[PDB]
Amino acid sequence: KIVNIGAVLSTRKHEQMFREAVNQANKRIQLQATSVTHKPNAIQMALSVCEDLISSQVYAILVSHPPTPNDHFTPTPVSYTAGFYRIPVLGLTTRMSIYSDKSIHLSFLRTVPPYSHQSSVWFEMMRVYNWNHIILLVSDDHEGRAAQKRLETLLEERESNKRGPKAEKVLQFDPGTKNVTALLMEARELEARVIILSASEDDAATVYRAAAMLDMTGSGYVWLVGEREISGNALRYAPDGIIGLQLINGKNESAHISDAVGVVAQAVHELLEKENITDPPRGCVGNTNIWKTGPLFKRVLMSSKYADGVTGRVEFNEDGDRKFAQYSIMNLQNRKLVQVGIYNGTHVIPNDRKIIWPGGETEKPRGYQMSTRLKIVTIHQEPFVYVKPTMSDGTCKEEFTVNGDPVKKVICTGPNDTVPQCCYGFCIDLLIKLARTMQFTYEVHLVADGKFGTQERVQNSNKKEWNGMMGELLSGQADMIVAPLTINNERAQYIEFSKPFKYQGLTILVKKRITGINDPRLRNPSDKFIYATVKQSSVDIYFRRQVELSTMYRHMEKHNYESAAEAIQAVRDNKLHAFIWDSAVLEFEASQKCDLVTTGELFFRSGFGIGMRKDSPWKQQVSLSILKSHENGFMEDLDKTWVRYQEC
Amino acid sequence: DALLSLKTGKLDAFIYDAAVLNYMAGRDEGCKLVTIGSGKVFASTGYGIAIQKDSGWKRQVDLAILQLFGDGEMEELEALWLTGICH
Amino acid sequence: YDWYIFSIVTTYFPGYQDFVNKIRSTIENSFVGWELEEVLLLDMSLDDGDSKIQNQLKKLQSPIILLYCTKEEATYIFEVANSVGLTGYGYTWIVPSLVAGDTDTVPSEFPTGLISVSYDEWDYGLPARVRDGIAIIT
Amino acid sequence: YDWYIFSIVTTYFPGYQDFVNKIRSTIENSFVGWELEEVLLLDMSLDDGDSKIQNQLKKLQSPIILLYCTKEEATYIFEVANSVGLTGYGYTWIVPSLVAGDTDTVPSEFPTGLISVSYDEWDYGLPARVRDGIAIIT
Repeated sequence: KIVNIGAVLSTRKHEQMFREAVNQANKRIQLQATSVTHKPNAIQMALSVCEDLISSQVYAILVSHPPTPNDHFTPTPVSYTAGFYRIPVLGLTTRMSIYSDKSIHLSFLRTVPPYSHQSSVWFEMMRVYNWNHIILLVSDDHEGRAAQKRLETLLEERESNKRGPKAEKVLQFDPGTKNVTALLMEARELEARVIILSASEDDAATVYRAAAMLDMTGSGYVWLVGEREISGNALRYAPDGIIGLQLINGKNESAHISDAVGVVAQAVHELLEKENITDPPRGCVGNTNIWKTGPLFKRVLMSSKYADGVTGRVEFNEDGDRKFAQYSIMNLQNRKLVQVGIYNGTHVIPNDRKIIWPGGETEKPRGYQMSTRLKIVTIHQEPFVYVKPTMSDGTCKEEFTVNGDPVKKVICTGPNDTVPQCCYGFCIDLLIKLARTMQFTYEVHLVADGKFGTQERVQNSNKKEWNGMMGELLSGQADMIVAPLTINNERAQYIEFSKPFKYQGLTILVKKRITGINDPRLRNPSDKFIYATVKQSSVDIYFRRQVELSTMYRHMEKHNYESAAEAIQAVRDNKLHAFIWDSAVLEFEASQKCDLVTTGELFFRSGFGIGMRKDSPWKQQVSLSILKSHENGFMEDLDKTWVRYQEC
Repeated sequence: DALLSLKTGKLDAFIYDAAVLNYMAGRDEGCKLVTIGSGKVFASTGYGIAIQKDSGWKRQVDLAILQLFGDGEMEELEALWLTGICH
Repeated sequence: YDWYIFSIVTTYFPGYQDFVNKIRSTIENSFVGWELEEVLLLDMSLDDGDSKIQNQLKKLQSPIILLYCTKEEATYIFEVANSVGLTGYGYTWIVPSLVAGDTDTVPSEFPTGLISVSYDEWDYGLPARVRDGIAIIT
Repeated sequence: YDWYIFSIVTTYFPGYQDFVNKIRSTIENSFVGWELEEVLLLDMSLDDGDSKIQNQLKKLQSPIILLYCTKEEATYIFEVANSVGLTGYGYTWIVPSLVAGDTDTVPSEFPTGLISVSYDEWDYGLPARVRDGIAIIT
């Protein structure tokens, strides 16, 4: 009818006052406490648990008895043994979720809640900051990686108005490295100033050090770091205007361990408040199995809550680790902490004085900033872009129009089979309409693939994804590129593309029957009838979705030409019946050279395109921009500029 | 009204949507009315049935378009409703 | 099983984000005709606010039932599913060996005719493959 | 309701062969686009050997639910159906005024938002239409 609990404390006062409050709340059907020290050897704490707790039939122990040299205090295998009896255990020794995970440690709690909600409190706290674009990286590790995971769960929480919990970029680092200078270059590649990371204080010293070297730690980058990164020796390397945080009243075993006594009492009377309330067997040796009621007692721990404790009102968590904590924010004042205050679940405490941003920034700056030059890549589209070899100095030959206007070819760089060049085409003219709307420069590259990209499963990994520069747009390699291509569900599957005002067409061109594809002459092409399209083309997907594609796609896969330019070759060569290509582009080619007679059929008529990946100002800018494009004569211009360029 | 007008020619010509000129194009009693030109593109654009502003169906309905082009029954009804009498 | 479309299930218990993770992962980049409806993850600790057993139950058109949970909880929602009866003949049951636990254990609350895989109790002997394992240590 | 396909329900209680009789009858010779899945008639006196609540429950793809039974038994299998949850939003509930009984009576075990028809409690007054009825006797 009395509680018997062995334990292991950090200091004598921990054990004595432990038994003291144990008496006090034991009155608040009686209970007492017994504790040990932190046993130096691993086996010392081990058999120590096998006796002082076990032989005591120990109720529970809230255990932090570190040197406070971090270390994620060893007694994980201890609470394990508590599982060997299914006896209760609650971690006092860690602010990491390492002490959380049940598959590792089932019975456990946190007087220092897992750092998960911490940076999440920095997430909703960024909603307070009202920041949007935010990028993140950290060193390779389970707690770190999965920490970023849970952060994404916070981001994933917003899944179900204007903008939102914008995730800028997710990077990662390895554990224990010196130079992030590559990832620093990624931060350069990061437009957003929001810097989300977590580490220890010394790796954080690498962060502010090499970051300042990259001028990342320089003013103009909003650094949200981890407490372990923030607190500690990093104070020497502390970034200017940076802030750091920790939960309210966490590090003091006085109020925190006192709270362990109080909630321990809520679970004592509560421990006496359930059916078949008792204590587990004592002897470790002599216990070969887990206590069934001891496990049921842990269910009571899942049922364990407290009205108000020594730290005040606190409940359990999903992990049962504390609850409703408050992380005290401290702004920098002359490289010294000026406390903003504690952000509870609902509550958040700003400072009295204005907090210091990393620089002299009064408010959170605007992170996302697009580049003036937006790199582009494509293959010459005879419909618009004709890329000629430039001058010996790379200059382009000044070329008047039929009207006489000295049209401007599009300077470019392209591969060896690397070389710069220029391109005469109406596409870059539409680009001049683009920068003409909102100024955007660009860097032109080439595209050697079978399309923009072709969703494709490679010879390895069987990974089906766009094969071509389209992945590089998914990769954003070229910042903003374009191709006069029709969109596909694959693009839909890939990313939102633009809507070109151009109206394209898709059919096969023949040299100059010849009915539609379904026509038996075409549907059953004879030996004399050979036809194909470019390998890995978009039409390759088109026919690649069809009932009869066996003959067409399959049988033509033999006849399939890799290069569409090569299809023009064998086409004018008339080495085959007809050539499947873009019927629009066919009209462009039939325009310049009528030696091929294109069909008159109508299939897959969409239009041109430009590089569009997820959120871009080109969303509405480019959308309504096109609305003007067709809405203005620039459309009719291209007609004149291109369609009217057809003599025959 | 303007259609039978132009049929008689009550005005020099009848302006209308190239779509109006499409359904109007194929179906005709006799052969008189013709497109502006052969029907060359005048204000190239396209139509669809939208929804509430920033509706959640946005990406979804987008996929519905991916089924439209990814259908080819567009060609079917493109006969069924949209086959013209002129041809 | 040659089921192109599919669906799965899980609890909030561990491996949850893992099983879904590598699950959708395997279901992601492949050129296979793999397809799946969805998977309902939840926690049966408290009651079910929606009695979502029925809610996700009707949501399952795939015969294959693949869930991730503890054998006991597996009996909780599995028997709860017998109450739903959504296991009705024509479905299919994929079970984790862990969720399965002991081969000798055969809780009737779980779905009859369930399927799984693990290290061989029959084919793989402990002393034999263990001895070969010591040889591997060598 | 403009539901071309449909389905119904009944107990072994009276009107059973009648409601199905004139039911399939109206569903029979007409040129209307009327269509229906089926109707499960049974007796809830003893237990349900198959717990057929689920069995016929999944068998119902039509939103409209039309059953014939006593209001109390209607609560037995209606609440049993809440347990099945097959009433889940998107269905439809057609109820007999007799199965409905008292307008003032509103058993929650029955399906919410159920529909029916009868002689008018609001529009048709007993003394008025009754007086006119005496005039008809005249």
